[PDB]
Amino acid sequence: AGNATEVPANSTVLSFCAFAVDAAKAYKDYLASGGQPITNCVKMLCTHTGTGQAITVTPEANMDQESFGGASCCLYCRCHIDHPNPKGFCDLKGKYVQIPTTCANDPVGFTLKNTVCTVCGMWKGYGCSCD
Amino acid sequence: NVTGLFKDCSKVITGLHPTQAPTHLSVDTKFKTEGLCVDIPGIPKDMTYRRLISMMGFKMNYQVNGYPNMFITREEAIRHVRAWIGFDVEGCHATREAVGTNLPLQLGFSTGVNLVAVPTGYVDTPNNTDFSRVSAKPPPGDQFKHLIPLMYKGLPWNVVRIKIVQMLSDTLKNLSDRVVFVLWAHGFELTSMKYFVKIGPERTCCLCDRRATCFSTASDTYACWHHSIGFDYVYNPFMIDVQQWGFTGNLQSNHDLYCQVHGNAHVASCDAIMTRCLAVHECFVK
Ligand SMILES: NC(=O)c1c[nH]c2ccccc12
Ligand SMILES: [Mg+2]
Ligand SMILES: [Mg+2]
Ligand SMILES: [Zn+2]
Ligand SMILES: [Zn+2]
Ligand SMILES: [Zn+2]
Ligand SMILES: [Zn+2]
Repeated sequence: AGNATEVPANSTVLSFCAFAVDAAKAYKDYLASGGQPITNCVKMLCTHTGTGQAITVTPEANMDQESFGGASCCLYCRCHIDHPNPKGFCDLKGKYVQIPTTCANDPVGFTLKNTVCTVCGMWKGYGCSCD
Repeated sequence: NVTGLFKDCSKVITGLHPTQAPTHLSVDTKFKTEGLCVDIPGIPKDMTYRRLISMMGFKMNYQVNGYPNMFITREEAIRHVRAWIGFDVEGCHATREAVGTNLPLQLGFSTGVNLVAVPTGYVDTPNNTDFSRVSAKPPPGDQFKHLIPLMYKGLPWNVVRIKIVQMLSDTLKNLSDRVVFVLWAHGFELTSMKYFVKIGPERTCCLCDRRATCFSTASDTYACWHHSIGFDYVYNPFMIDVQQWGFTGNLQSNHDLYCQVHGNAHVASCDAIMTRCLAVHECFVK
């Protein structure tokens, strides 16, 4: 009874991060010890003519990015654990997240390490037009 | 190839919207094409769902620098016999809004303690995972009849985990710098530990040089068994599954080969006492 959501290639990393006090640090450490990044994300097919903004209602990848379903790039959504936001709610679930193509092999790690500019809506260091 | 870990136990026929699905498998078939997913204009997100996610099937076989192994060898367990605490959990089944997973109901230890929890699960919603009470029932059968009154005597998990830490701390503070949970068929015991265990690198206590055995979500601090009053999580416990030592039949039949004083009173604590007792007889007697 029920429907599977996951593949065996993610069992170890998700189990490790589901028990950690600090899930983000556990994910970083798992990768540094030679572990594979989380796979089975929701990658979208799109026209690559989008705005390039980081977090959007519909896919907005430009030619330097890929678009993914938001929840699938969120470590806290993937491990079904508490979000570190004040009210425990997610900022990626229910949106699409644009990830630079050079980082698209590890969308979960990308969202953990990076920050969205609130002025222009693009990732700091990967599109932000403010600095 | 799929795993049962994080299986969606809801009864909703369809899968999720691409923005809400945690994984490609969980996206509804209607969005899948050309090896990936597409956003379909006019097909909205679901803003009211509650999908129970199964915590059966954890695999703690990672090898990460600075994080200790949870499962230990028989030789290591023998050196830490003073840290042995038998542990068994009797579960109840998800029902009504969900089906296909076991929830902890009666948590039993070789100290003779049984703690009863409210049936609680991990429910995904449009905004987060809600750790919450879920509909449940004991498994059917005369051997599970004793669990019926426990369905309404449970304590919330925030109280149960404080009681587990207090019990372990009182029992072990003068015996060991750690705990070794002695298990028989560990799958559901490991699923139950998700509710009261946290892991990380080896740490020291907030008030001494001893290794940390407890963690507090109140202050994000660590404590040994002496300084853990009020602490809510067991931190970096160790464990061993006795069944993996070459036994063939059930727990009771193997326990009874060496011991006669522990009659089966059919309860989580009794199974926890039998498991520790069998391990002690196998490793230290004759
Ligand atoms: N029939 C199916 O594959 C599914 C229906 N609902 C789901 C939820 C999560 C994963 C898969 C499914
Ligand atoms: Mg068992
Ligand atoms: Mg039992
Ligand atoms: Zn999330
Ligand atoms: Zn900017
Ligand atoms: Zn201490
Ligand atoms: Zn015995």
